[PDB]
Amino acid sequence: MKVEIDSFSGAKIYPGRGTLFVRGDSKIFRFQNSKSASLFKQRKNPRRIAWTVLFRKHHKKGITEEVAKKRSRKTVKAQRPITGASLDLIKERRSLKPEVRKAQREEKQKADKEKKKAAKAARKAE
Amino acid sequence: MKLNISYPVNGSQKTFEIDDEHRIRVFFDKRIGQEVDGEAVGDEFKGYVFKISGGNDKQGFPMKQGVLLPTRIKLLLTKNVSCYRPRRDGERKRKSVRGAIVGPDLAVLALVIVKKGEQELEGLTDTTVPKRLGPKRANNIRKFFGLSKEDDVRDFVIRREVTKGEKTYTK
RNA sequence: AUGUACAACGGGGUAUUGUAAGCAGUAGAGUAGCCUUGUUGUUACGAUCUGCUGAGAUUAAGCCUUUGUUGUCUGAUUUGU
RNA sequence: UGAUGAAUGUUACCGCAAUAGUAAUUGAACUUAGUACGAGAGGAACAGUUCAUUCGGAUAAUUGGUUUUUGCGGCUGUCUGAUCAGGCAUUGCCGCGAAGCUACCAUCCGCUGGAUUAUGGCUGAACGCCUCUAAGUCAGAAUCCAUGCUAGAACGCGGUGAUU
RNA sequence: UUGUGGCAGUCAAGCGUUCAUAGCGACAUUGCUUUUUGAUUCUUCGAUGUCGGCUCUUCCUAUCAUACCGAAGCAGAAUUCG
RNA sequence: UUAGUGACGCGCAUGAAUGGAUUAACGAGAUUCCCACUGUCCCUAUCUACUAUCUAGCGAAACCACAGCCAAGGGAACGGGC
RNA sequence: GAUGAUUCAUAAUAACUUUUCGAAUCGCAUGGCCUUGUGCUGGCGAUGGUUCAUUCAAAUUUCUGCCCUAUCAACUUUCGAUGGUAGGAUAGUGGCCUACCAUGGUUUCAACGGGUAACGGGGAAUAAGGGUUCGAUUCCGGAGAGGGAGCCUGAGAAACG
RNA sequence: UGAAACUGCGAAUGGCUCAUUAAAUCAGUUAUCGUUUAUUUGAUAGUUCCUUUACUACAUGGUAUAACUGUGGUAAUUCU
Repeated sequence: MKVEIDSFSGAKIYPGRGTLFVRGDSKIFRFQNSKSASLFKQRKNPRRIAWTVLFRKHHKKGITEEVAKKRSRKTVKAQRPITGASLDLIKERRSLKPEVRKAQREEKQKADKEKKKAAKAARKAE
Repeated sequence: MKLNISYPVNGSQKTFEIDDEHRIRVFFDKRIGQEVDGEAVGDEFKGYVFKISGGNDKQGFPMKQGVLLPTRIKLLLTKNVSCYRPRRDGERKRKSVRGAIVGPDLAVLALVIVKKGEQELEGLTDTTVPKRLGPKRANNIRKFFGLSKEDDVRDFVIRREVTKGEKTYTK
């Protein structure tokens, strides 16, 4: 057996208790009592009725079940092996930050090569 | 049901077929983004705690964050929002989607490991996968290696070696 | 006719209805008045609204129950193989 | 029609059962079966199962109705100086409304054994044969009589207790 | 009382492809009934409340149905007589 | 739909101040139909007040041959008496 | 300074703005000056941007003109009809809408209403001339995407492949 | 060189039909001193360091996210 919830009041409807109304939109409603049924037929609103679950919800009554969600503060903490990286060699390159003198010597060699190339281009133009 | 699980540290992911309604009633009556212990559903996941990221109900409809309502609805969907790929600029469309809350109506859950237990998984924890690409921006590289404003990114490049045939090249 | 006695009360439970009075509020359609002229200025009016409040009231007269309180428990008539 | 009751030594309890009354009713569907039968067209039945109709006897867990629960709340007019709380409006009106009563508008239930009629038969004469019949005899109807059900003879009775 | 009305019989010329009687039944004839209408005037004119319907009980059977059976011009089905 | 309305008309026996035909409005007039409405009904239930009921007090009348159980008979042809 | 004519253009002061725009872009060439540093300069383009103008247009709009009907003669104005004022909205004028106010507006020179087997024109047929009839249709302008209403995107749609 | 995908443009052009519509459309004729205008074409920003004397990267700042890797849902969609 299933247990149900009044479409108006929000109450468990045990078997052989209450009613069930089928409206010509093929929509089904359930009632635990002629009270809530009569109110439904008087077409009131539970958000305005003061004793219903929906009202207590909309007005935040005894609703401390949910508190809050927290915020995440934690780094990735995983040097992923990017697969063109060779993660051991990747850590090696990350630790080899100093010694920019090698980069400077390479830049000086490139400067000499660029000067030689400009000279060769000028000579070929000549 | 089925559990498509992801360990993002390794970057791996695997599916698991599951039974035991009275192990998945833990997931029942929950939302997407919450946390859940693992031994409650499986002793293999002991010490593991999982976060939920999505799901796909029977008949194929996904879920969506904080919508509400364990049942299905139809919603108008536009750009910069999940579950809808616009095929025309400014377009919008009324699509069926399933709620954020968890229930028995799902065939799939989408799980992610935020913290590891004590026993290790063969498909996620043991194996690891690579970051299929590396940076392309200079400052991205400079903070990747933490170098400087001067440390020759052209030297700190990553290159991929492909072997078309006998000849190979580092791209 | 002196006891897991009976009653009247009280308390608790169960039910019904629907959130009492009173107090407070930088809630409130707006309107007057003030002067320290305002840099929310405050005082007065004002249906109603919100909190204290699923609160309060009623609840056996043919509902349940009682470790409580207070009482009551020898009047009359008749009858014989 | 229901309801009391004198006298039976008293009083009380448990009982018996003469007599009287009597109640259950009908249909559909599935299956039996597209079977039997029949050239075909068409088209059954017994048993079984699930339901239902008419009637009756109860019941009130549920639903529904009823509301002087004058129980809760609300509303108009007037009056109590205003408030609070109330009166009156031949039950002032409205909504909800327990309890009780109640509804095929709700739920439950509604027994089986024998003797027979018609009729079909057994053996078998009368009539050397034949026959259900004459003697005997079998099975058999929604019939009747009991089982069961309702009263309990107030001049019908028993057992039992205590009997100033 | 029972003409009239209603109901049931006896006989059996014929109908029924043949076949009096499955089911019918002419000409004739013996009866029953008092739910018809008449006839009569016994009772009541010093008053027996007048038609129908509503409601309710009971009875009769000349049984519409339901239970059992028999017969058929009854293959089944349906129907008819009892 | 024995009703109603429109039509037909050799009209038992229509008909012209015995007034004929028509007619807005009107009607506690008569009639039919439709909408709404409903306990009129399906199909009955419940509540209230005053009664009935019991009691104190007060306290009549109609009627009365004698009276008061039935069946059948016969009888003035339907008796409480036989 | 201009216009037929402006509160025009344009300029200037005071402040305002949740603050716009004012190049973190790309290719080819690679050259000159030297205190030779990866020093300082440097070409031809593509793309992008404010404002003005232009062009492509768009929206509103002046004047004149349309078939048949009186067996349609009075129509509009409640709840917008004609106008005025102010404001909102618009890209912008304006009853386009709202508030207040006045009582106006159209009509026998045919209003209003109805009908059309009516999209209008440029034009087609037939004609001495005048004319009558037609024109959905190869061009222009409109409207529509099964009927209605609505809306995002964008310079541009009430878009319909 | 170059698929895919992001981005920018276009997709409102064109094409089809004549249902609506009778001062409405439309024609010719005016006006915008009453307005918007992608694209073109031609012109066109020295002025922006904000207590603007360390506040700053100006040889130049940061974050996602597709495509793709792989795990899947769906009976199915130019779904996800």
